[PDB]
Amino acid sequence: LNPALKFRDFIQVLKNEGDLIEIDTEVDPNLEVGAITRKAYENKLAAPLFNNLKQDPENIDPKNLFRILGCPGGLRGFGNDHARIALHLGLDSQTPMKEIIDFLVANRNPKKYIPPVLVPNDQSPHKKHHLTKEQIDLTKLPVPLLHHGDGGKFIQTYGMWVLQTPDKSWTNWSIARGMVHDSKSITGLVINPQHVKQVSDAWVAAGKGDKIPFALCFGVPPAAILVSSMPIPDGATEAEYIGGLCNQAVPVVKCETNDLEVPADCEMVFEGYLDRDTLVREGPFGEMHGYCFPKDHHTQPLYRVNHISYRDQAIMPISNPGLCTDETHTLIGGLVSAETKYLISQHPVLSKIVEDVFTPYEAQALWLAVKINTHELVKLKTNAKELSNLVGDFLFRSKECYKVCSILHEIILVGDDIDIFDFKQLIWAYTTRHTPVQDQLYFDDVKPFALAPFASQGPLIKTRQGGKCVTTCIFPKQFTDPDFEFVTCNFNGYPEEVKNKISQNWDKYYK
Amino acid sequence: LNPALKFRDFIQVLKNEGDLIEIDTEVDPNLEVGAITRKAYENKLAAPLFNNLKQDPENIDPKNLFRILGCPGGLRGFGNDHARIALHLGLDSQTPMKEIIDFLVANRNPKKYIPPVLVPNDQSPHKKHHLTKEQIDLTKLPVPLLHHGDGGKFIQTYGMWVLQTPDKSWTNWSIARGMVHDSKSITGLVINPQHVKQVSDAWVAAGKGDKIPFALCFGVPPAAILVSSMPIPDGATEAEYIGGLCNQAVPVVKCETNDLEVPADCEMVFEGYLDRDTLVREGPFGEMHGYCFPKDHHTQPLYRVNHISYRDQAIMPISNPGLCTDETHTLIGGLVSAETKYLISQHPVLSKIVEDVFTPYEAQALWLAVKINTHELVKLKTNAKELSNLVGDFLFRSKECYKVCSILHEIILVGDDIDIFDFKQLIWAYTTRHTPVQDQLYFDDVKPFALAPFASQGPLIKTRQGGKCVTTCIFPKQFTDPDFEFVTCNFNGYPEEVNKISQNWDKYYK
Ligand SMILES: Cc1cc2c3c(c1C)C(C)(C)CC=[N+]3c1c([nH]c(=O)[nH]c1=O)N2C[C@H](O)[C@H](O)[C@H](O)COP(=O)(O)O
Ligand SMILES: Cc1cc2c3c(c1C)C(C)(C)CC=[N+]3c1c([nH]c(=O)[nH]c1=O)N2C[C@H](O)[C@H](O)[C@H](O)COP(=O)(O)O
Ligand SMILES: [K+]
Ligand SMILES: [K+]
Ligand SMILES: [Mn+2]
Ligand SMILES: [Mn+2]
Repeated sequence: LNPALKFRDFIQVLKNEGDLIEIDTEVDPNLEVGAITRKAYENKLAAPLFNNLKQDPENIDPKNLFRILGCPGGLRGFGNDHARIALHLGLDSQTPMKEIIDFLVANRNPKKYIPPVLVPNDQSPHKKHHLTKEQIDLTKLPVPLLHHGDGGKFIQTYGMWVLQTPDKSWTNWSIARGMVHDSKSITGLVINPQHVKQVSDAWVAAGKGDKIPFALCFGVPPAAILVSSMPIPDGATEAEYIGGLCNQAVPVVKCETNDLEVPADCEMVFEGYLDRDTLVREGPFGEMHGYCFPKDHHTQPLYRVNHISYRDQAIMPISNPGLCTDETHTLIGGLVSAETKYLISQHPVLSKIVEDVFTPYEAQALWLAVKINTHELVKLKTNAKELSNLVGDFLFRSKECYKVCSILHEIILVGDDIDIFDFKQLIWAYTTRHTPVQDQLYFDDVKPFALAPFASQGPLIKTRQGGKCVTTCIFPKQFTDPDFEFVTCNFNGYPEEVKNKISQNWDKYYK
Repeated sequence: LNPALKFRDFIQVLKNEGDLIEIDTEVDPNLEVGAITRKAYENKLAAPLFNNLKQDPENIDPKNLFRILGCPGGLRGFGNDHARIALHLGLDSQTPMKEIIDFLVANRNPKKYIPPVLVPNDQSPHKKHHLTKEQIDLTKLPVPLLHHGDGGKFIQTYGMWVLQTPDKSWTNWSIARGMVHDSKSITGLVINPQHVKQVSDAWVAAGKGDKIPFALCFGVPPAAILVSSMPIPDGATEAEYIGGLCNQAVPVVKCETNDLEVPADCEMVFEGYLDRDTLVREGPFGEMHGYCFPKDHHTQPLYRVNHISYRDQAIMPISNPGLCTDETHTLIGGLVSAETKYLISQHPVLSKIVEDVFTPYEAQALWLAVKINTHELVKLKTNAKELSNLVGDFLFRSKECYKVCSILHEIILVGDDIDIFDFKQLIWAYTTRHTPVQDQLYFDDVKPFALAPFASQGPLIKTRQGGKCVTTCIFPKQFTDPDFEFVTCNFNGYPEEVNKISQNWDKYYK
């Protein structure tokens, strides 16, 4: 019935659509879960539900803890390849991505928001079973080693961190990676300018950065995990946008051991204290640009888990990032795209000319294509450098987009003949419409994205400055002549009369 | 059957392989031939042999002049997508392009060459029929208007110009586009630094520039039209190289109205005089980067046609350039890669490290990917900006490559984990391994390629300086640490042992 609000309805729709395979054969958390999911992503196969994982004998409740759903946001192979993404928002599964983005943009006006509603503990399935700190041992759960060279088992790849500011004015829901540190403990990334850091920075500012309450929620409402992955504004409570998107309040319940509220329908909730006063090793991970660099090591804060609540037969969703295409593309890039569309929308100049933006997956969410209406472009009476200075100041440096676009390294301005969602069209335009280096405006005083390989393995990690450009793929005269024409030399570029005769009668030609 | 030496054998082997579609229904040379060929390239369909072109009723011999063969160098839909390129050289049709290129490169040694052999006219099928000047009217032949906004009907898109230097030391076979100017005339591109220009320049040097003898041959031996598209060196005679590649001399015959030699197995030979001091309108054309710019306009020199020889039921092969992939990618791009690879083969530094080079068609032949052996790279005790200057200087400024590599505007240095022939792999490495701008080395004094749309519709068309860069997609430590380690996060990047999944896949999904 409602896959936006209920993880298990999400699973049931995929099963109904023929886009889910239950695997009853024993699969090993050590490396095979990741191989399978990867082969699923890459060939656009059905999402695998792993019912029979190889279990450690000391696991405290193996019949319940846990199965793995993989590829929850991976592309589908038969119809609309973005079905799984549409489904997270409870939309028609054939809703294509450009429209999925319009739906999110459409619902970004705060007047559409609906705050979550508290309900009693017996309306939540995950409140059926409990583990205290003493009983908890994360070492024994079937947490996968997703990639060779991963510095730990990454238990948190598709659940949601719930952190609240000390004054209670902002409750943030987001995704960030997490690996098992020891029996009772998870460490993961907590970096500028991510909200998990902003919010915890507040607890630090008040001298309580050792005992920051957190919940970590697995199998949350699919619309909730989608937004958990979207960079909505600083200070914004994700729950309220999720509500609008669902035209319905997210039902939530209070934790057992802190006063955070978590969704009624989760598979498993982990409760504890984020400890920003103790650093620990958090291991390299195979991430969104397609590498694991096994010798890359750094220290990160520690989440001390004191409690766990979980339902019968818990299912954990999982993301196993690498080459395109996967959740670190469809969700990290798609949702950057959606928020940047919204924000641009509200820009008095950029809203007149920008038709659409999208992060082509082929570029691992390092590029943002920006589709410009040339007719309205002429009216502005501008040029390549000045439009590029405006765009990049806005996307790289504004208080609006400083964080939102932080992962992006190249912005690609193109005219409105190119469906930016079709990479054959984007790559044609990129190689044929910009002079190497000359039509790339370099911004040196911007914060680079530390995960970009070219930065992590280069000098940009030491310097922490620059690395970005805005590339204009719009011919000089497209800025001045509104009747500028070229014929695009493919079949679809022929005159309508010709295409129609040839297409209608193709069987007469190619018999 | 010899598809290297005989066009009709080439056609027969595609037929035999299921990669040919005889079209007997009437197709119009006005836009339709072009629209059908565009759909066939783009969907990698069988090559279309149009048996029934809509004829002007005044054509002097419509049963013979002419049929059209489309997509001769297009990609095939079923096995080795490059099978047509292989058969041009007479190779097994499943020969992959890397291996096609190795073959061309292996045979670049002048030792291996074999000059052509003169045979009597009664050995040439195209000597069966003849047209004198008074009889010729190019405007009644079913020449196609290939793209909307083309300035004229482009008759020459897969034929071979033959021009010989006054001193008869150098004879060049090449492709350059040519449209019909009038009932007796073709105008075509003759621009720097192409050999059509270098060789005709010589006549203008000698003051005899208005009467340069030429032949223009169609349906020439597929190995010859293939080399006709390869930038072999200045002053090198293509016939010799082609013979080497065919392990047989190309049978040639003498033109009727001049002393030029033309392949004996052609469909139609045109003969006449290239007039370098009569410049006429040579209207825009749908070109290799995907665009026809309808109000781009220049003038070009004139080929006056005085004689046509042809054979029963002449076939004209054609190329209808545009979006990837078509002959302006597999041939223009592939052979620039091939000649580049060989020339790099003779460089005392670059041959230690370069495994392959390729123009990915997705980049419309503006990009050259250069695959570098990492272990041998370390031994060079070098870094990004030094290697970039070296590589960029050689391809853009050396007497060896100034012309060869003229079409390329971005050279991309990648390590040897990247199969540079699989664009999925190349674009991964491009986007993720170079910092924009910091890792691009601009060259501002080199000659830009004037066809490139960012040039043609930009200042580079005027300034004729710059427009190019070398882009490093090799991590700094790849140059110093030989054991530099990273895991590729696709399926093929997991340990060989984790076979288990592949061999047992049906147990998971079944
Ligand atoms: C969907 C998704 C997004 C990842 C991501 C992953 C997924 C599956 C993983 C789990 C596979 C592994 C790593 N990723 C992290 C991440 N953000 C971050 O700070 N650290 C991360 O380690 N994100 C990006 C992050 O979720 C977005 O930037 C959100 O905007 C964060 O929320 P916020 O805007 O509330 O800070
Ligand atoms: C296969 C091929 C190659 C084209 C070509 C085409 C095809 C089908 C067309 C017919 C689609 C249209 C235009 N092209 C021209 C061209 N070179 C050139 O100088 N002017 C051209 O108009 N070439 C490239 C040219 O043939 C190569 O650069 C050769 O190296 C030139 O021979 P040369 O080295 O002896 O000068
Ligand atoms: K978020
Ligand atoms: K040539
Ligand atoms: Mn947030
Ligand atoms: Mn030549």
